[PDB]
Formats: sequence, structure tokens, C-alpha cells
Amino acid sequence: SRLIFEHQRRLTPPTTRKGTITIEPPPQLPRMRTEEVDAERADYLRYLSVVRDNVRAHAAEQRAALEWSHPEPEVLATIPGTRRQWERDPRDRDFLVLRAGRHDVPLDAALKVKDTADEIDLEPVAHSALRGLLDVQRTVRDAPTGLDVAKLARITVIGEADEARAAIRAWIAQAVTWHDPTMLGVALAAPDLESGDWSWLKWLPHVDVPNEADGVGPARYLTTSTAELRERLAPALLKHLLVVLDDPDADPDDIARLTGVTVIHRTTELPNREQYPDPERPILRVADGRIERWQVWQPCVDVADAMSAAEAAHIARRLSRW
Amino acid sequence: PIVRVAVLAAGDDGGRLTEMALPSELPLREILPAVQRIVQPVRLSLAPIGGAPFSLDATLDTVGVVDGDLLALQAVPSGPPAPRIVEDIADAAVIFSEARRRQWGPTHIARGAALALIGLILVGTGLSVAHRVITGDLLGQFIVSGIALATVIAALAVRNRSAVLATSLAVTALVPVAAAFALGVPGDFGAPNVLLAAAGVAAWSLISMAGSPDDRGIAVFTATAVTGVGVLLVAGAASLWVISSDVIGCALVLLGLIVTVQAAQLSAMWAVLADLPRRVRVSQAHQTGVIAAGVLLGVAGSVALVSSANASPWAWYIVVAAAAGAALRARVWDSAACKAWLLGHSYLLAVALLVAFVIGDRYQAALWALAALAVLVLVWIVAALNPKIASPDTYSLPMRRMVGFLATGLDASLIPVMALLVGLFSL
Amino acid sequence: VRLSLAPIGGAPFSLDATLDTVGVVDGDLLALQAVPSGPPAP
Repeated sequence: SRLIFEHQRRLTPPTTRKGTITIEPPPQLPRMRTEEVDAERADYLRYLSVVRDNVRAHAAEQRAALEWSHPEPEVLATIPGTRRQWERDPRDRDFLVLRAGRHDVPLDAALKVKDTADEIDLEPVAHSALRGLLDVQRTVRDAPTGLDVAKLARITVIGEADEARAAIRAWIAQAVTWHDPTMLGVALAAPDLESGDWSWLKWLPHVDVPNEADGVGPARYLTTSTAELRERLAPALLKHLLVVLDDPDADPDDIARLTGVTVIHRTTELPNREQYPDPERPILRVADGRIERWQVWQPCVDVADAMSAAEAAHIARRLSRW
Repeated sequence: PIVRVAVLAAGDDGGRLTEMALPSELPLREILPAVQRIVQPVRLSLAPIGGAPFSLDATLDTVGVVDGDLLALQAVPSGPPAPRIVEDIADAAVIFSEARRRQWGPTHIARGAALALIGLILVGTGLSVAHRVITGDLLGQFIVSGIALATVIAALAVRNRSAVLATSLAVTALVPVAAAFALGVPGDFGAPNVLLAAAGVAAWSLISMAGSPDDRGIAVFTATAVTGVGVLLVAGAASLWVISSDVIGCALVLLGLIVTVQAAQLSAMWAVLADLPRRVRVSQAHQTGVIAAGVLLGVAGSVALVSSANASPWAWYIVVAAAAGAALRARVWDSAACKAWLLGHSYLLAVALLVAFVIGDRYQAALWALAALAVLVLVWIVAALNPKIASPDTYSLPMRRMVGFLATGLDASLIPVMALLVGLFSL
Repeated sequence: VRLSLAPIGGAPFSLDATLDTVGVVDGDLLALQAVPSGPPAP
């Protein structure tokens, strides 16, 4: 059946010099010929212009890196066949991170203004230009980012039919392709599984347990009943696990409260005054194209992604050769 | 339900062209992996040559593949272009303006000098002739010949150094040259002078058409050459034998339609297959010019028959008939410029009559002449809105046929009329 | 008629050889179209 795969060396992704650039403070308005300060304003701005084109270069690095390891949910079709498929190992700075969308990232470079703000009276034009630099530029524009599932331990979903699912169908694919399936194992339990819904998530040698037959598929965890999927992983309770559900009702969070199973379910109601959304156990309403985290409304993704079953199934089959 | 198509993959080196036959009624996302292995971090897809990539969900039936078309292997369209963002309005002027090709450079000066020169020659000539036609003094003919000779040399002097200025400098050399010979034994702007000039440009042209190392300046030479030769004979025979009260044009419009109707053969008359592309265009350039010789001739006398007052009711139909004949003789010509040339014959002739009456102080047919242009303009528009009356496909076959006997039934049916105006058989 | 299996974009299978000799891996696309009474179209 399945051909074999080897463990190469992962191609070195483009670097990211995480420097901490230090800007020098402006002048202090002596209060002296006009042509004197006019000679210094033209001497500061001419300095910020060489630093504005220097701190704008750093950004194009992160956006080169972050995009190098989370391409749009169509490039990941050509990932499995080629020699860089399961490149990620458990020590990369991008380990167990799931591309959910793209929005404004905070530009990990420091941008320190090492100075002494005492008796403020700074030259006006030479001061306003500094702040303008520090706000617009300390954030990368639209950049592929997403969930750090390694320490999240709970997912909740709120939305309509063909959209609350497509988001899981969207990033659970990017979840597994970027690992050797020996390292992560998903768990699916859905009443409407085999109608163009989760059914296609069968073919995969990620959808395999150790040493099971089930007739046709390796594990075929794809079922309808929740207690059905769940106890078929009673031994599995360090490989990581994603128990998921498509049931609006029927009791999520019945297993935990672990060290590697992040649970998921879909609902239809939102809480009213939910107490302090943790850095864990988030709530993520899914609007037309947004993934709004429940907070107090914190968009947290400015344009989401959706993995249609047609380009979805085609992901499984190609990964079923190896 | 298989269909036979041929894909084209050229990204690596040159290109690889194979064909195949493929199972229709499927999302193309299923068959893409197969072709990727035959011919060969981005995604790919299929597209007809000349169109946009096809969706990965449609089928080769609903996206309209005919069994045997040539598809290409292009990429999924794009993503966002990732707009830059700069806050200091100062540098917002230097950054977003580079994308212009603005640099002064020592090539905006090359085009600079030559363009200045061609102006100097032209007004240098026209001054002297204006010093020669409205008043009279031959010092111009000194200066005419002076500049006329000079440009003659310069084109022959950079034939192998610029390869574009040369052919440009030749075409402008014939304006003063035609001016020079036209000044021997003046007359009243003279009877036989127009004989001397038609020799000059027909001389100067023929020397340079063969002198062109490439295309880009061939058609203008060819057309004016035949135009010079053409006017020479009907001017020469007009210089001694015939007095020809009005029948100069009767020779012209005859000679005109003759050149237009006999056009394909004349082009051939100027005639490893590696240098096929160079030979095919020159052939086309030859045809597109030769036809202009026809139209410009076709009006050349036609502007003189109905020119003055007291003309013939047979003279009025002697020009109109020609126009339609040439206008309906276009549907046989393939290229674009070939079509336009003969198509606008009536247009060019229309304005000729207008100025004629305004310069002839008529203020009667002038207005009509302006009303004879709109009718021609109006039909142009309705030809443009709906590609229906312009497209002969939504017609009838005998209509396509009737226009044939309509065509050859009139473009030649004026030589009997021709015998009337001159009264060639009234003798 | 004679219908048989075929990888997409290739000539159909040979009827008396197992798929494991032609090299069918678990997860291919095979088509039930007719059999060539002639050449395998290289």
C-alpha cells in the first residue's frame, strides 16, 4: 500500500535577525538664526529617512519568514509530494502553530528610543516625525499568522453550518501536513460525517492509530457518535491529539478539566458576560469572513480562510501514497 | 467521455509541448496532478492561450473546451500586491514617483537633436520657396538646392551608424528635393515643371527603398514612388501631345482604379527559409503602400473633374461610381491599414470639394459637401456600435453573391461613361 | 465492448497483469474506459 518516507534535513528557512534597533533622540529647541535650526531639521529628518528605510527592511524579513512556513490554503497541496513535506521538528521557533488567517503582527524587533525625556520642549517638526515613525511602522501589515495550539488545550466555535466547520476543515489540514504523521493524531466524531462533510478526512496516514485494521481504513476514527470516537482513543490517553466534534449540542469539555489533546466543538449560542477569556480556552465567533475572539470585539483575524471539501479531499489522497 | 487536448509547459528551459486526451466531467483539481508529472512554492492550473486561468472546480466541459484546443499551464492568478505604506509625506513624493522612466539620460538628447533638425530643414525650405512663389527672386533656389543637397548626403552618411535616424532622414529629404527641380524654368508655377519633379522624387525614392537595411520606413517610400511615376507619364503626355481641357483626370481615375484593382500582382513584382519573417512583412508593407497610391491617384484627378463649376452630369457620376467601387473592393483585403486606406477614399475626396468651393468662393456646394461628410460619418458609427452590419456573417449567401456582381458591375462600367465625358467616340 | 481500468491521461491497464506490477499505489485515480485495439499512445 503506502510507500515509505525518509527524514531529511529541513531546508533552512530564511533567517530573522531579531535585532533591537536604537533610535537617537531629537534636539531641544534652544530659543539663534533661523537658518541655524533649518540646518538641523534638515539634518534630523534626513537621519530618520535612512532609519525609516532600515526598519522597513526588517519587516520584509519576518513577512518573508512567516510566509515561508504558512502558505495560503492552496499551496499546501504541493507540499506533501515534495521533499519538504514533514520538515517541522519539535524545536523550531514555529512549532505547533496553525495558520488561521492574516492580519497585523507586532514586529518583534524592539525599536528602542534610548533617551532622557526631561523638561520636554523638543523641536516640533523634528519631534512629530518621530512618533509618526513609531506607530505606523511598529506593526507589519497583513501577515499570515495563527493559533499556537501547543499550549491552548481548548477550542470553541460559534457560527452557521457551512462556515463553522470549514474553519476547522481549514486549519487542521495545515495542522498535520507540517509534521510527520508519527507526531500528531486527530480524533473526529460527527453525525453528518459522510455527506461531503468530514468524511474526506479518512484517507490519511495521519488518520491512523498503531496496529488497527477496521477492514478498509487504517483507523477510520470518522464516526457519528461522540462516545464512539472518544473511547477508540482510550489507550492514547509525546504525540499530540485533536479531538473534534460537529455537534452543536451534546457536551463538549467532558474529557478534560492534559498534555496534548486540544478539544474542539461547534455551538450556536454565544455567552453574555463570559468571565475573562483566558489566554487558553478561547471563544471564536465566525462572522462572514472574520474570526472574532470573544473579548468583552477583538477581530483577531482580519480575513479568515476556508477549506472547501473539494480542494480538501484532494489533500488526503495525495498524502495516502507515503 | 474523454477529450483530446494539448498542454504547453514552458517555465524551465525553452518549453515542452506534448498532447493528450483527458477525462471530462470532473473538477480540474483531480487531473492537474497527472499532467504535472508528464511535462515537468506555487500552485498551477490550466488556461487557454490568450485567456485567464481556469477555476479548479469547473469541468473541461462547463468551462468550454473543444476537442483539440491548445491549453497552457499557467499559475493560479495572484494574491494581494501587498501595498507599501510610508507616513512622511516628504518621502511620499520621491518613493512613489520612480515608476516613470524619468531619467534625463543621454538618449532623450539623441531624439532631441534629430527632431530639432527635421524642423530646421522643413522651414528652411519653405521660407525660400515662399521667398520664391509669392514674390520672385532666385536666391531661394540657391538655398533650396543648398539644403536639398545637404540632407541628400546625410542620409547616405549614417546608413550604417543609426539604422533608424537614417531612414527617417531619407523620407524628409524629398520635400526640398521635390521643391528644387520644381524651380527650373518657372512659368506660372509652370506646365512642364511638374514633369521635372515627378522625375526627382521617383528618382530619390527608388534609390532609398533598396537602401533600407530593414523595415520601418518602406511603405512610405513605395507609395510615393509609384505616385511619382504615375503622375509623370500623365503629366508628360500632357506636356506636348494633348491639350486636355479636362481629361488629365480621366487618365488619372482610369490609372487610379487600374492600380487598385491590379494590386496583388504589383506587390509581387518587387520580389534556408530562416529569413521568412523579414520577407513576409516587407511584402505586406509593399501592398499597403501600393494601395495608397491607388486612392491618392483615384482622387488626384477626381478632385479636378468636379472641381470647377459648369461640370458634367456625367462627370458627377464619373467620380461617385469610382468611390463606391473602391469602397466595396475592400472586403477582399485582409490587413487593417489596407482596409482603412481605400475605405476612407470618399472621406478624403469629400473635404477636397469643400476647400475647392471655399477657395473658389462658391458658398453653395460647400455646405452640401459638409452634409456629404456626416452621412459618411454617421454610417461609420453604426458600423461600430453593433458588430452586425460590419460582420458579413449575419447575411445571406446570394446577398454575399449579389454584392459581387454589384462590385464588378460598376467599378469597370465607367469606361463607357469615360468615352462620354471626353467624348472619345464623338469624333 | 471492453472496459478496463486506467490511470488518468494514460493508456488503459493490461488485463492479465496485476495492478501491483504496473505500480498502483493506494490512492490513485483509475478510469473505466475502453481498451485500445492498437497502440498505447506514447
